[PDB]
Amino acid sequence: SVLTFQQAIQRLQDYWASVGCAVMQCSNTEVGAGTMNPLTFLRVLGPEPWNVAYVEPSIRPDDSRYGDNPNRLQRHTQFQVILKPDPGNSQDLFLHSLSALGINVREHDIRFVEDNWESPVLGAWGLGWEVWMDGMEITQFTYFQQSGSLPLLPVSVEITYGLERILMSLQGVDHFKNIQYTKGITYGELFLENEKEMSAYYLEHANVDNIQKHFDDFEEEARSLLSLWLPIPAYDHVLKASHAFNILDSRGFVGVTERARYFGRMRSLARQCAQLWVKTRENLGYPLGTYQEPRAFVLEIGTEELPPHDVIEATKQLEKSLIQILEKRRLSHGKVRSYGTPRRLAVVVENLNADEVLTEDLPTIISGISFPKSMRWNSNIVFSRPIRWIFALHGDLIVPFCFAGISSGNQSCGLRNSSLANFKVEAAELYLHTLEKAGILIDMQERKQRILHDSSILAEGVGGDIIAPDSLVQEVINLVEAPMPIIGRYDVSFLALPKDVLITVMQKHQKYFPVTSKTMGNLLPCFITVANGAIKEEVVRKGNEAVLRARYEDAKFFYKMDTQKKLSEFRDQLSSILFHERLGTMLDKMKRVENTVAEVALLLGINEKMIPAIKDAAALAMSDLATNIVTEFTSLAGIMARHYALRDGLSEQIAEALFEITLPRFSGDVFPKTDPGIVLAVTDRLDSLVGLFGAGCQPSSTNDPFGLRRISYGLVQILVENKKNFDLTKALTLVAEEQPITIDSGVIDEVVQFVTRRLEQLL
Amino acid sequence: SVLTFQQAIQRLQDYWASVGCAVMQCSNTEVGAGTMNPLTFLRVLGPEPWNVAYVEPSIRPDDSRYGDNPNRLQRHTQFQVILKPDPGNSQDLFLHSLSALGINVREHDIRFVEDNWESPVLGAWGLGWEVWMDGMEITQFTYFQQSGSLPLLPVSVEITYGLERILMSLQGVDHFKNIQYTKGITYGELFLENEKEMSAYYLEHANVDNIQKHFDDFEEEARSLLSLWLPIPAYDHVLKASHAFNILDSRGFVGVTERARYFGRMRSLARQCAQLWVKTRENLGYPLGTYQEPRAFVLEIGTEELPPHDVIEATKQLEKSLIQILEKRRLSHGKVRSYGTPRRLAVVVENLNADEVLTEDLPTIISGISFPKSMRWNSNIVFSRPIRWIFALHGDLIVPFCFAGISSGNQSCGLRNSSLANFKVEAAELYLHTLEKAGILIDMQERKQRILHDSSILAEGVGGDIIAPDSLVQEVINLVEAPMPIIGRYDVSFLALPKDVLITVMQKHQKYFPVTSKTMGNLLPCFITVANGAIKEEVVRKGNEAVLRARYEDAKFFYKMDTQKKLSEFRDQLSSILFHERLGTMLDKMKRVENTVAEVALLLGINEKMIPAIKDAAALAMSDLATNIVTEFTSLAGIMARHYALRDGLSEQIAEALFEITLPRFSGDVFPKTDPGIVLAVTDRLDSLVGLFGAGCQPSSTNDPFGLRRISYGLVQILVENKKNFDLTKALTLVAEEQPITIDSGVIDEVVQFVTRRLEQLL
Repeated sequence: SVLTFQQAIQRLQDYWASVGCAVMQCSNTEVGAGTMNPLTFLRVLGPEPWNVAYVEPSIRPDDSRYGDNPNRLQRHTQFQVILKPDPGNSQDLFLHSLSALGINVREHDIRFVEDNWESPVLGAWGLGWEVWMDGMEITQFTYFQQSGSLPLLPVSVEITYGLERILMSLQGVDHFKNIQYTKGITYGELFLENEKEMSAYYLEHANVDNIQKHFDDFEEEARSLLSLWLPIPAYDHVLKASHAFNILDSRGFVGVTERARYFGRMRSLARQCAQLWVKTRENLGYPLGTYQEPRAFVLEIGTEELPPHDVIEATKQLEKSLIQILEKRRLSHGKVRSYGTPRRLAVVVENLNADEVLTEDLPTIISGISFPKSMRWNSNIVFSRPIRWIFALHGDLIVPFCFAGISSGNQSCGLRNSSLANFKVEAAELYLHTLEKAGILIDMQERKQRILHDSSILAEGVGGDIIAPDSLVQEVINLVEAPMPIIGRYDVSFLALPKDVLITVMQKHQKYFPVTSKTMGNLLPCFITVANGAIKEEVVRKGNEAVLRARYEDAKFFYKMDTQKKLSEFRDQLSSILFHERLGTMLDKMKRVENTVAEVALLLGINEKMIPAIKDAAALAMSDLATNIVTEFTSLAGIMARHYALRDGLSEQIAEALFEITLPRFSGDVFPKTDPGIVLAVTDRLDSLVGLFGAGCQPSSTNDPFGLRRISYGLVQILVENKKNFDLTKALTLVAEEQPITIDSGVIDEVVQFVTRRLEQLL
Repeated sequence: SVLTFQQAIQRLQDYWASVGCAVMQCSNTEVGAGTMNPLTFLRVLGPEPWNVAYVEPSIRPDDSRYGDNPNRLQRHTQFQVILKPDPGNSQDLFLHSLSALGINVREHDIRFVEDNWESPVLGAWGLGWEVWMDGMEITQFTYFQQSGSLPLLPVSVEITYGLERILMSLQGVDHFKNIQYTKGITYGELFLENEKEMSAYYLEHANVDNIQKHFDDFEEEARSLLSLWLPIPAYDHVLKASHAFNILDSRGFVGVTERARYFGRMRSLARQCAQLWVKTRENLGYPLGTYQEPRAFVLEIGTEELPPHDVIEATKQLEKSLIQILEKRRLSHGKVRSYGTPRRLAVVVENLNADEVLTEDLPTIISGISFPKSMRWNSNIVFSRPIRWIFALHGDLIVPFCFAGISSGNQSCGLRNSSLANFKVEAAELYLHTLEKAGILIDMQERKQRILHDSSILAEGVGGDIIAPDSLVQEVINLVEAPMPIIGRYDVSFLALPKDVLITVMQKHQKYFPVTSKTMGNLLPCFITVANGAIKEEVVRKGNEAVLRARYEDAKFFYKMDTQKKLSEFRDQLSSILFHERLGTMLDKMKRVENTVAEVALLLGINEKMIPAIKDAAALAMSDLATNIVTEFTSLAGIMARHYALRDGLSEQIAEALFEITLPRFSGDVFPKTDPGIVLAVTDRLDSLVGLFGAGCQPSSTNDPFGLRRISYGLVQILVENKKNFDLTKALTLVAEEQPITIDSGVIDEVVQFVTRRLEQLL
């Protein structure tokens, strides 16, 4: 009836062998993830084609909880697939596999949420998605772009299934120890005792001296065999050294600075082995083979799923460039509009008065579109995601041209697994109407008004009101294309927590709509979740309820544990969070701030009687970034410290300053409003500017790296909005007096000029 | 069509999961065999039931040949099944699996040839069979009896499939590098390069200093964690240490004496871990559960396959005891006869004049039978193999009694997979007739005359004559129960080898009948193989031809390799063969013999002019036990040295002495005939007696575990048959004068008394 473990694994190998990939066996050495295997890191290099699929036990010493945490294990199992070169339809096959595994595709809600992979220690990165199945992550999907610092040619697709979580979803369990391996034996009886014993060894009694010795031994031997033109033993030695290093980390004996050195050593080793493998396969002549490659106008690019901000930017740029070139080509036109959704970027130009110029220039226009991150699937053409189809129609006549190996056509595609999986259009004026037939609104905004109206209806259904900040709403708008709101509830005991945990967990991670009582504003045990497509309601409700309860169970343990020590003690661990090498840790930054806050307050004309209180805040600034809460929930910075101090008994204004030391966290964020918070935020930003400008890597494409890009902007907005006079030069000098790095007058002048330029941008 | 690799593995896991065993995965640690896995060595202990099946890559550093030897690899793959407790029909399921794997059962010739397992370093042993499929070993089958020095209760069955050899049999290939993994990728392109690189590492450039270090580290850590009541990490550490030791051995740096010490350390470690695991599971309360348990007279015991000498001894003892107790019970009877075949021990008593005494005494009689080696399947009842059925019939009346959990009945069983797989008997006088209907003869002589007559017919068919020594004939007689001779041939180039290699390889290992030309006595390219049952002829002919060609290819390469360095150079490696700790190596024994042979010859009244020649033989005695020829072919001791000396140019008598230094090799073997050979054999046996009696390990239960008595009996037979006078005391004293171990007069007196007793037994 309901599935087990060994049935799932068997079905996966059968399916993936049936498509064309040869099933192999898991290596006899320990890895942290399947990508580390010598069947993947080595084999994706070179022109030889490569298809393979295998199971792998993944061992992570850092996750030991003695088997009490209901879903975290030190040993899990992954199923890994490598396709090369890109067959051209990997997403068809992945969902077709999910079909063959017993997961019902149309009935469940399948969501491809953006996620880029990265791994410096292998020197690899790629672009792809994380697959959610009704709330839970179940798979990772990726296109490799560079491995061992060598740009891969041709590109390969990597697909990774996580099985314990999948089975926890299908069988409806809440703890790993109840999953059934096979008839009459549950996961517990087989693996719980091994879990306990290995967790004890990983956490307490393992020997570190011998493991340092083994790191030395294996590094030496890897170099030795790399000199002798044998790459397989070299890479094997590398894997042994890496796993020993992880066990080294679990004990807590990894130095705060040592990790960079370890990372450098291991990465250089792996890259050398990759280079040698490539040369060696070159000497052999490549046995496996080689690679070889007026009427309305509607223009649509159809790719796979794009990130939201990419959807917005691409729509704007494409529309503007098309209008421009139409003007330069002296062709008259009517109104021009743009539309977009995660899988399509469309622009409609009405009453266009032409075929030859359109044919000769459309590839140029589409090539002209630029994104921050681009990738190749075949050939050297770049785009955000691989293009699959182009709907380029003038009236009833199709425009022929070539680009990205895809010919323009009259075909489109609708919702996944419906009757309108594909269709065609003969008349341009039917375009927006034909998509009306597929159940997808192609404009933006329509979706926003629909979502908000339906959410209001459903929430009023139980006498509550939704909370809808702008950013959450826009993200949800561009995460779907056919909304369907659903109401759910959860157990009431969780309402005992502080309000911040509840709302932040509901919003930041899962994208659900919290609802407060229409009267008295208290939290209601309700939430609204936006499904996409023709789902069956109770399945989605069950899944999402289970997920929410799991996440709130996590908090309700961490929270009690974090009630035992007083916030005063957590400050000690701020030495474990890195700011910059020359400036020290977060603890050093806080110690610098605490000895400079009083002068900043004096220069701001703040009342002196608040000086003893504000300094008391300075002793506990950011003392939450080392609590288990903000470790799991990043968005709760400061506010949780406010509540802790309230329980700890500190003044409310101390808590408000600890909170507003964060504001603004980003563009558009509300700005600090209490005077101690203003002083703390000013001091923090001044220390950041003085330290980073005095120590280096300052301007990086004006993007963000090291938080200098938008921190600078905030410094001023705070000063302007709060109507407080300030002396920039004196405060900068006073801060530099506290910086451990010597700061000359030239650095101060540069900072003054930079602040002046940023203010000029603001003013 | 014709099978591949992954199809075989997938089909095996499917079949064995369908029967009731849960399929698991290969640990990420390196083993030499699946029995070493912590899923088998640990899990067979205790009363908790256990069924499991998994694949495992087996890594043996000692087998590196750089991929040139057609069937030997450093890395192979085994499929392992563990059943516990004994389900009761493990032999049905194993053949039912070979059926599901695509091997045709009735058409091929399936043979269960005796082979006992042993593994001291784990402290385990068992009893079982090696499965031959038309000439080639393909599977091992075993009942465990004691693991980790703790007598198991209840007993478990272990089945081990070897897959590369199976696939080499089905596809019809001669080298591993052509087996097809999957469509369009052969085994070569995947694994040949890994083979070359790992073979280079295993043989030349690996570091031994670091591996000694790691042995020390892991032994220390295993002790450390054994003290702390965590057995899983302890056993894992043990496995790492053992594999490192094997890589240590491949380089050749294992001392001739050190291996015993390493063996002791590792065995003690494993036993301690097993004991701790047992106590730990005892503390838990056993979650998995607990174990809980006148008319003719024809008496047949039916077990599984028995070894030959066991068949003979059991027939004799059962017949004698039954007749005795019939006499003691004052019951009259006619003629009494015995019959036996590998699966049945039957005794027929004619015209027996009783049911109550037979019922009350038959279990006593059957229990009274003794064997050198016994085992249990359920309960503590012992027998050579587990009993399955007892055919105990008096006339038309069945005799009811209970023993070994099996009730007496009227049922029997015929040839495997025939129409008469089962039948029943109502009339006693039909017994030998009814088996006539099943094709099985039952006399132990009828079979001999049938085999010899048919062999003569077939060999005369091509104008040749068979070679039939007695021992080979009797072994073949009791290896089958329904003979069918088959003629085959082989390639003629192999006739260029010396005659000894050809005949010895054909006889000692495969049990085939060599045929010589009727004229001139030259070897003919023919042989006769005795198939059993209703086989299809050409299948068997193809299989056996391929096997013979493979073995002769191996023989010719080794022969060519050994025909370079002189028979004198090979003497240096005799330090690598161990005789006893206190007496030294084989080289030391040969040096002792060479300095005492002249005095032995003088005491025998041998002509002095032959003294220079005989001593020249003493310089090269057993110079073959270190040549690859006798390393692979044990039965060629001495004779190959004779041929080498002939090629080397030595006198024929020197070679004859080198040959007869071995005679007799066993009971019934011919005795040395030339005087130098007589002197050499006498000197060798005298040195053996003086060394072993002077150093220890007296005749153990009279079975000669190291030699001494069958050895001495050989000495006295040599002295008597050759009509040579001899002085035992003086020769013993002279030999003791050469032994590095101090030998007192008491030792000499004990040896003299022992020789006198053995002569008394002979005379």
